[PDB]
Amino acid sequence: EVRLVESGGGLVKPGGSLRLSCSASGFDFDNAWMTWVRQPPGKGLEWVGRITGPGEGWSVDYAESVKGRFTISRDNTKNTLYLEMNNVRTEDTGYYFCARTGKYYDFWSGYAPGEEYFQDWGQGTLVIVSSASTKGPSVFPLAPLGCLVKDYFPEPVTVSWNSGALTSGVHTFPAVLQSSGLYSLSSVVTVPSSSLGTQTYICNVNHKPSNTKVDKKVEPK
Amino acid sequence: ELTQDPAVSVALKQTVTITCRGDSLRSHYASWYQKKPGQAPVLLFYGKNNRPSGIPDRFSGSASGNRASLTITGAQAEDEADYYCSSRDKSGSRLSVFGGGTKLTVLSQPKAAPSVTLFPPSSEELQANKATLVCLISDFYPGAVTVAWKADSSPVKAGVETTTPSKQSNNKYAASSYLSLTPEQWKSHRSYSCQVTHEGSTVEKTVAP
Repeated sequence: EVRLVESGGGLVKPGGSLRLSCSASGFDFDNAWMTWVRQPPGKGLEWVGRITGPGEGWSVDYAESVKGRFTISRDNTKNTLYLEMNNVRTEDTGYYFCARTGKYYDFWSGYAPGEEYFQDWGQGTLVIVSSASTKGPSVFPLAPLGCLVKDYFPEPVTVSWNSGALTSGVHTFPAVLQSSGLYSLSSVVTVPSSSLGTQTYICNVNHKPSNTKVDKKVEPK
Repeated sequence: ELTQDPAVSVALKQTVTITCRGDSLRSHYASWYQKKPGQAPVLLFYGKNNRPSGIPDRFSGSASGNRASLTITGAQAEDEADYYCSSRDKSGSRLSVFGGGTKLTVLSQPKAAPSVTLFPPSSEELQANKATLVCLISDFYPGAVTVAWKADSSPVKAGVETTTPSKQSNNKYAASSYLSLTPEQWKSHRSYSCQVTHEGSTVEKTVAP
């Protein structure tokens, strides 16, 4: 019944600007504390910032890594929370989550410092800060067998063998993201050793973002 | 500021404790979150003995000194995930921080050694003044491998890109490692080898011009 939905993510070049939004329903959003959290792919969660409610004057706190570049604001009339990202860097890449933030404190006893906990989350929106340009793969045969799909941006590519006839023993490995910012992947099929001469094995590579379609025949050296 | 062990493994239905340590924990409570790929984090526990409704009873937390601990009593396969502690970054501060995170592996399959296939540079690639060796690793469990590249039994410390393991359909894991080389280096050495170490056992494949 509590719903949070982030949007606005996408591809942005370093130094660009971006506005994320998080819409909310099912709870008293107007008075709720709201927190932004991000996660770089493969890395840990990082607290971005939080906007308070009326009791704290709608004040905002930021992580030092984003202070002076990010601004968090809210539009209570629209039940929408915003994260404005300016002068973004590659380190800002990641999934961005908005979280309804609870407060664990006892006003009347004062026995402990108040704790903020994140009880409801949206599904997240992906932001990629990359200077990489659209790039078609170089397709190289891997002789006895498979295909090497090298140096492409962005994801995805599609690989099929013998125009979809060969689906048995085909293992298309997940792509690797290199330090260059470009992807590479390999697709390999296990075939009978005797059938090498009899059957011609061709792999079909499609990279729609670059309008690249390559059919590479794989055969022994 | 908040430090946890990066990796721990538990057997099915066994007990595992994931611990968070930091100076702030001497005076502040910690909250605990479960994070799986492609899914939002989930609050598991916070404060002094608070578990949100809908969180199974096998999750419980504790705290003493400068540490906070999340205990899973009877881990299930669905409990395999990253777990993060969260607290104030320091006393007198309005900022929160997450711990480094702990990847909990729940051993849900028999141990399986990886199958390794190593491919030499293509003739077409070499004619383009480029050379890459492809080391394909599949059918291993659990999903953690260390890949080492050797140039005639000498370790190569450049031009290596390796994927994190990803689950296959048969619940084993696959990974790949790529070594980038100029054509000169590929012919300057007699052989090149991919060394895959899994659960203390090393699997080596070798190619040559």
